[PDB]
Amino acid sequence: EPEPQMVLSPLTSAAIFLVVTIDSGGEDTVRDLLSDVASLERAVGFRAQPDGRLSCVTGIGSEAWDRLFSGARPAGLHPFRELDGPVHRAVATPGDLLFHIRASRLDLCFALATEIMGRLRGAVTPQDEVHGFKYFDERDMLGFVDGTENPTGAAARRAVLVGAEDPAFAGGSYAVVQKYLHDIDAWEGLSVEAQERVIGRRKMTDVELSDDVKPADSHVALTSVTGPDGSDLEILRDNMPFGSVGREEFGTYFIGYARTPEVTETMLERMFLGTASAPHDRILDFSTAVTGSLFFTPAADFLEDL
Amino acid sequence: EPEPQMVLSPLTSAAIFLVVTIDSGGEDTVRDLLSDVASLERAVGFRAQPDGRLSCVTGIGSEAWDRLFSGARPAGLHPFRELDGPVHRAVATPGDLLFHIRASRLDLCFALATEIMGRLRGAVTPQDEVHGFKYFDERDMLGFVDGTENPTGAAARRAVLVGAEDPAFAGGSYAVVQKYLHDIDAWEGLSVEAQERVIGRRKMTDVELSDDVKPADSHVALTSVTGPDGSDLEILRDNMPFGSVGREEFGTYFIGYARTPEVTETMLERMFLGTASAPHDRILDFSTAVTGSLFFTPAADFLEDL
Amino acid sequence: EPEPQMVLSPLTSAAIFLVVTIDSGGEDTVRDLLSDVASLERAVGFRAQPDGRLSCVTGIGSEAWDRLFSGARPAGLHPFRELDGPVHRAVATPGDLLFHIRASRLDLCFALATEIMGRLRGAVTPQDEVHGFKYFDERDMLGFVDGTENPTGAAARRAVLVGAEDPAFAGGSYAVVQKYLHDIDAWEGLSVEAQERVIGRRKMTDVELSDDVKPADSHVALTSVTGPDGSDLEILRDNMPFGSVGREEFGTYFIGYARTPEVTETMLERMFLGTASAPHDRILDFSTAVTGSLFFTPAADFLEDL
Amino acid sequence: EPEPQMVLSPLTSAAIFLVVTIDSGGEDTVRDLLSDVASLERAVGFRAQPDGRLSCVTGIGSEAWDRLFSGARPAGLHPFRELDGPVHRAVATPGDLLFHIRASRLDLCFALATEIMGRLRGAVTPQDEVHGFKYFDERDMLGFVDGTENPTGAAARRAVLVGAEDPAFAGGSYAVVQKYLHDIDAWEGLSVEAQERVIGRRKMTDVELSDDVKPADSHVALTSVTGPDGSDLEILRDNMPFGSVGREEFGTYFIGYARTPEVTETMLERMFLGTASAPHDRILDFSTAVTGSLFFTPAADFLEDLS
Amino acid sequence: EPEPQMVLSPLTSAAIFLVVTIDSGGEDTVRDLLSDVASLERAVGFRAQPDGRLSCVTGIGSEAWDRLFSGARPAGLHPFRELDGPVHRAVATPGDLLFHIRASRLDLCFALATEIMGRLRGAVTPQDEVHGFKYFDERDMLGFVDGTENPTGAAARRAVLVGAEDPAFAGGSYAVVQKYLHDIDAWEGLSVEAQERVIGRRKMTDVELSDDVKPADSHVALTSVTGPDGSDLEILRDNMPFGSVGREEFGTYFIGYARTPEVTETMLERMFLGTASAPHDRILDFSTAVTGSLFFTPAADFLEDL
Amino acid sequence: PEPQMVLSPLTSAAIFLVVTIDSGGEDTVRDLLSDVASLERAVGFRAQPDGRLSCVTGIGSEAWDRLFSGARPAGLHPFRELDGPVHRAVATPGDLLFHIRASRLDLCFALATEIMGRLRGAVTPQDEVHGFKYFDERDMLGFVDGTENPTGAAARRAVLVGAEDPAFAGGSYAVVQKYLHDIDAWEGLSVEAQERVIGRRKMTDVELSDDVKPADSHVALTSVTGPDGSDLEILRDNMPFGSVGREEFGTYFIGYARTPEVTETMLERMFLGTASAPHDRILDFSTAVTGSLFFTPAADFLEDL
Ligand code: HEM
Ligand code: HEM
Ligand code: HEM
Ligand code: HEM
Repeated sequence: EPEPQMVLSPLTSAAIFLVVTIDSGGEDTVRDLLSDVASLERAVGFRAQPDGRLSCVTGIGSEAWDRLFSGARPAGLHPFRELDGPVHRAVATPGDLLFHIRASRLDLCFALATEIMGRLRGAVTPQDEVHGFKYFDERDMLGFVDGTENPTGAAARRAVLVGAEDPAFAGGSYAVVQKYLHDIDAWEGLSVEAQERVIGRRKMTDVELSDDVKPADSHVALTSVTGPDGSDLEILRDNMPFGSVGREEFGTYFIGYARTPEVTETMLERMFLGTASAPHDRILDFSTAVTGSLFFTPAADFLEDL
Repeated sequence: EPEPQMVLSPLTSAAIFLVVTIDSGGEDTVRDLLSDVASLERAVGFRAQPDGRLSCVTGIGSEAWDRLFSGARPAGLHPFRELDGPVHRAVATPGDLLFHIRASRLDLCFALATEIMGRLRGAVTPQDEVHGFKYFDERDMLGFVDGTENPTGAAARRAVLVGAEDPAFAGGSYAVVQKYLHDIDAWEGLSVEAQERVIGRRKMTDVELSDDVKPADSHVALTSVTGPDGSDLEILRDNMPFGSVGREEFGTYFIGYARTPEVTETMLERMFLGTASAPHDRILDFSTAVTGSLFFTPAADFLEDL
Repeated sequence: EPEPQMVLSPLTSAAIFLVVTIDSGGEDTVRDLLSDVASLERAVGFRAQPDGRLSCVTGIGSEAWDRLFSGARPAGLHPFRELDGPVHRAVATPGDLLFHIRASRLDLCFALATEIMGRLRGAVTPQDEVHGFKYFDERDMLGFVDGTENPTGAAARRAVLVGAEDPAFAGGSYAVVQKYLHDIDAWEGLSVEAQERVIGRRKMTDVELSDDVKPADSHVALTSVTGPDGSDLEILRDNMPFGSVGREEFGTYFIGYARTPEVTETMLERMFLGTASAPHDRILDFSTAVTGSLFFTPAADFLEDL
Repeated sequence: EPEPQMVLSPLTSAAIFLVVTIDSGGEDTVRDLLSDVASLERAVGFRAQPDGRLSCVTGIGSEAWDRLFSGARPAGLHPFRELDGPVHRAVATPGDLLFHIRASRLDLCFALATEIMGRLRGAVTPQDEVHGFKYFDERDMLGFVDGTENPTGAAARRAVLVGAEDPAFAGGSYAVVQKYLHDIDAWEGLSVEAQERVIGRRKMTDVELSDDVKPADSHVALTSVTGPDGSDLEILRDNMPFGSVGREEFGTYFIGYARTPEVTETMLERMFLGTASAPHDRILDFSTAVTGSLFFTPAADFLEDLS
Repeated sequence: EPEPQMVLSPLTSAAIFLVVTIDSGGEDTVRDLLSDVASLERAVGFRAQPDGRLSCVTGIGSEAWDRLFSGARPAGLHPFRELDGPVHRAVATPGDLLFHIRASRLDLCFALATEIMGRLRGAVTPQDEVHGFKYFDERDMLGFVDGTENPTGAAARRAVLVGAEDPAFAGGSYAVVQKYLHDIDAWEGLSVEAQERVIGRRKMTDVELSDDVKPADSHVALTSVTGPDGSDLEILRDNMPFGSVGREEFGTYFIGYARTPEVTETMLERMFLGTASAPHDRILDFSTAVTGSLFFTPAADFLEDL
Repeated sequence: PEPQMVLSPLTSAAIFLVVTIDSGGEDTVRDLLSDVASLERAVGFRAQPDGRLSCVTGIGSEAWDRLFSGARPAGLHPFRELDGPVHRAVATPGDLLFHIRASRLDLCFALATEIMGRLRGAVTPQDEVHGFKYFDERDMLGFVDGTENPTGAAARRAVLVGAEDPAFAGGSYAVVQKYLHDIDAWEGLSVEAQERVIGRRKMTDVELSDDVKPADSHVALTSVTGPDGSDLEILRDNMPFGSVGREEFGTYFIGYARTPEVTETMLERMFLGTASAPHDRILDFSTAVTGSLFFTPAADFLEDL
């Protein structure tokens, strides 16, 4: 049984997202860190167990994988596909490595980030750094409960982890990241009932709208994908609010894990390109993607044996 | 009799520091907010009780006071005095309003900050915004325990709150803010023993160094001041670590409360200018001040009666 | 000097409200319990200290007072004044003794109520029993945050505690209770915005509506009362949700404490009978009062010295 | 691989038990809700994770099963059997649906119960609604620690979940419910030592009485049952205290889960009908059963795959 | 106003009792420590806040006082008075210094003890060291809730703190320590009903026996002292269970704080010598005192100003 | 089979109880062993939320022959005394081990009282240690202790006996050692020197890089690779203990392993050294005063007895 990384972690209150590119000649330094990352996570985390719940998930990009490793590639590993929709665009931005650091405390995240980046000084260039925070009762920046319909247990494992379809990379996963900025002024201009029609759920109670009320262009409608056998195709999401009040930045940092990127990409396509029934996802009228990257997060045992 | 602001608050793990200048013609919008700031604190904070622990302390600058309030000034209110030492400099930077927001969770701080800043939009320009976090066991970015010798109870009340010396402003207090950036590379180049001689306390156990071992240019020695009376002059500090791993910013946000700014100014002079036996505070060899402002934090009832 | 009961208690998540009438010839049994009530509280409470936060407030009705005691009475102690509005009616129902039992857990409330009723058995007839519970983020059954504008600290003390206006009963207070049942079906028929106009505050954020938007017949407008001297007249409220799903019973148990009943009664009159601007309180269109009683809660020392 | 309901729940300090009968012509509305119950649980409970620990276990009665479904029946599903002993009797009362709602706080229980009943209005009639609360030291209303000898971990899973003996309903369980009211006057009239002889355990320390001093008519003795092979027969119990002080109601709401009702029913028999060495369970001298119903609690996927 | 030591502390679950005598020529070392004890408390306690709840109360005996300090003595300071009763004896044992260390965790206590004894090494001889632990439900070694009738708030302050009757030592207190060893075998041979008659309270529910049911030789009866004033004479107690399973030692470490030792001494006389109504305290038939010492615990600033 | 609570969540308090069985006290002991699990529940259940009470019961090699008939655990033998050039690992008598853990010491004590109450007059106590962990998981030497313990499935394969000895599957081997520290000598060292002794940074608990990590550091000598090339792991639960009056500052070491071979190898490397290292530098500040090996059977084994 291959040990996965802490993809299927419990709910945490704080996150740091770290996206870097690998400078030329930096390959060796990166490789050294990769084999040490698990022990660094344990070194920082153990001090404050068991309420710390510190984890780090390391992701490697498509272009970077070719620079770092020879031999087999994960079947689904490719650069993020840019989506030029009629109205909305899903941009692809550079990213070689992803560090998805989560804890119940921000300091634990920052300490681990410090350690990781300290080792990576002069080998990487930082592309993006986001410090996320749980907002109230699991609500996002739009004021809706965010995470409700995430799969749990065996359903989560089946949706997230690579299996026998790519046996060399079993216990791995695929992560899609996008940084979204919200137009809060426009959003708070809508009535609650109008916002509900945008999301597809009720605001306070988080009850899903009935199928006869739920618009075809609501976020919930478009991100609902049925598979070839009638089964729901699921992803695991850990959206984190971030922001700066002075610069008027109110954002959602989207991260979605799946066993194949094709599930996540189908959702993206429906959202940005639209379908026959829906011009595009209404949430995009209040949200702008400013980054977009795809990573493969290998099994933990892959990282150690380098 | 006069009800003070929550200067003497319980220990909080998160904080937002918000410094703004008042734009020309923005005075009425500011005055309006100041009368509602307490009810915004309750509106955001109440639903998170009792462990939310949300509080906001509002401070007003010297120049800002004259623009806003026609009437008597607090006796100790003046612009931050710039200190130009032989080696180190304490800069004075713009700042009309200070919002010191604390809570057990960052989201509480962010929500209130949004509300305040939403009301002030178009009337203020942001000068500084810092998101602070408690780091492990009350440690600062230098890895030392921070806040040990803070006064408590009545001793704290007596050292912080304006009394009969300025009866029109009883229940008020004076806040000095400075944003410090650390040279962590140089700092981690010192042995622990050398670091302890810089601070004046043991690193791990936080036990004060013996009188005959403690250096004169150590932080503890230079920030220890006895008044003409013979008793210790004390301030209330709530230093918060902050920073960004990508941009390699590791900082301390200093805020000190005192019933008269004279106390805080004496400490600063001792630090930056030095004494007979000490050129300057050794902590300054590893810390650069980038901001510097002084604010009067009125009694709560002063703010409500506008 | 006179020690009050735990009227100004921290916020608790559980409550038991117990209203009984004294049976003929039951006066002696009642007096014995009253002298012992404080010690029963300690006996039950201490086991679960310090997070138990168990307290009991004992109130005595007007008619009950004249049966139990001789000599001087509290100045404002009268039976509940029935209000006959054109539309809405505030009923008065029998109640001699009030037991207001609060704790962070229901078991502590139940164990104390059991000890009290065990000692009173054969002397009292139960009129009303309500088991109350905190509902989410301090929300009531209407979905609004309840308790935001309660006075705190010294302001709460001045609003609640009898002082020099009635020196023989200093440290006492007056409690008004009303059991309200809500018409949830009608309530949920309104949009959120329409509900906000009924209450006078924003639903999710609990921000008070601007004065130029807040309707004259909103709950907040009608319960805001100023005295001749311009100061706000305040009560301490500790409403608790209750109900049963099978009976479609969704209620608010109202309890308001004030130094004089005149304050509570004024608010109650503006709600039920209306003003020049407003016919009645809109909240009553969705709330029916089914009980109504007034009690005096004496100083703790009055109860002991008996 | 079967996905069970949250029968094996962590320790929770609040519960709502809701027992309803299905009105004539209410089958379709009930069918729709059963399909949505897990999503209603998430809607209410997610916002209060992880400390909320909100779960709902849905049970279906024997008579109700035939009205709702057309396929196979669970092997051990039948109406609650009345036990008519010489002194004490275990009554059978009506119940088509059971909602066993648990959380760390009552508010989450009440919210979910509101959502469920909101959808079922005009299709069902409530028979029983009990709001349970944790009482101090995991004690019941008799003042004894309650739940000490519950199976845990793997032993619990084996005693509770249906397996290959009924493969189509694997992941399911059987729930027996009884509402007991206590005679607290008579009970507190006993000495502690005398109460300990009734239960079979020490009151304050909760240590089990030795085999030599433990009476044959004690609760622990009569509810201890060995199989033919000699292994202990176990049930999972999550009794909740409840009551009203003014009405003098001091109660234990009993709920027992087992992979087969035979186990639970054997215990009931020994309690009410007695043995050769014991007339009846001594606890019944201070406890009256006021309700009695049997339900099958299906695997969660059975409820989902109902459209 | 003088600052007292943390004699009135929110009760904790762990304690170390440390009693030492001062060796020849050890006065100087002791004086050095006493002036540092408060800062040692913060050094060990601060970074563990707010959960640690670490405090140290330092007591000084009658003989020790005259070796350490010149000038006035506390009015009530004298050696522990031996009580040679007809059946039971209250022994006196040597002790110059008392350290009463409390926290929520034993490790916090041990760390402070280590620091104190580290500084006192070679100047003192240890007489007693006790590691104390409360049961989860505030029960003592006898299985009874212990601490129920301790005074709280202002009543506690008035009973424990030295006031105007001895103005120079205001804010001080008197501590009496006794280590008791229990005969558990004998105690557990009693039925609960019999044990209740020994104590004077119900075992399970901690309800006090009624006045006419409570035996006169019960613990609660004999330790209930009414002064010529008419009001109750109270002490603050913090009994801590201790023991060794292997050595069959099951003990209660008694410590009682009062503004004058006469209060404690009167109760102690009643327990050991009895009254006209009762031969002795019934608890003593199951409890043997093996140590006895009296200490003055001065105000914090008294120690600081050395 | 059902294992004992060897794989426990982290607890801040512990009592270690080591006793020998007096002559003729075998039957009394057997009776306890069958009830010990139910005593654990009895004391623990009422505090079930946060109690985290558990008891691990171990039996020594000599005691096993006295108590049982027939099959012995393959790896069960008396603790090997190691007499090194400088440092000595002593063997001390021990028949039964009670490893009791909880979030609070009162719970440990309550259980310990029940067990010893029934064992009274049948056993002699050899050792009784009341353990407390520092709030930041630090040991008596001021270093974070437990960082590199295996978790999850890795911990199961390292600790629990499996198919290699099927009759005793679910069992484990515990080695206990009571260490007393020379604190004065320890606090004489600089932080940097202390780090060279341990093999990890003191504050941040980051392992020293392989270029700087000394060969005689604790982490170096206790890092063992088997023939497979895989790392040989044990589960440790070191507890600080002591007395400020007696100047006792100690670590009570306990190590669980699938086979005692792994623990004994680490122990050899520490006391006897390698080619690169004379001995473990931690021993220059730590003296072993007890040493005993026990087999901790599956819970079922004790029940059906
Ligand atoms: C613009 C930023 C976004 C926000 C604020 C957002 C917020 C939400 C909210 C409030 C829900 C409903 C509650 C829940 O189940 O979590 C939801 C559902 C969901 N979102 Fe998003 N979302 C965002 C972007 C995305 C993206 C980019 C994807 C994938 C490409 C995605 C996939 C989903 C899925 C699969 C669901 C569950 C739908 C279902 O009920 O089956 N979201 N999101
Ligand atoms: C460069 C950023 C600074 C850092 C990292 C820092 C850190 C510390 C530390 C570690 C201590 C010892 C522990 C404690 O008692 O809190 C301390 C003490 C103190 N600091 Fe600072 N400090 C800084 C700047 C300042 C400034 C600007 C002032 C006032 C002008 C100040 C005033 C004090 C005082 C009064 C004490 C207590 C000294 C005593 O009486 O023992 N510090 N600081
Ligand atoms: C009248 C209400 C009842 C009360 C107050 C009650 C209370 C208790 C108590 C205090 C215990 C001992 C502690 C424990 O292990 O939980 C216990 C044990 C038990 N009860 Fe009950 N009980 C009741 C009814 C029932 C019923 C109706 C059944 C089954 C049909 C049952 C089955 C059991 C079982 C199986 C045990 C464990 C016995 C053992 O193996 O040690 N109880 N009960
Ligand atoms: C042998 C060790 C002792 C034990 C186990 C013990 C235990 C108890 C218990 C269970 C109570 C009742 C609950 C409470 O209010 O705390 C109590 C009350 C009390 N004890 Fe003790 N006690 C001991 C020694 C002492 C001594 C030596 C004194 C006096 C010097 C003392 C003074 C008191 C007082 C004043 C009360 C409160 C009486 C009242 O209800 O007003 N105790 N003790």
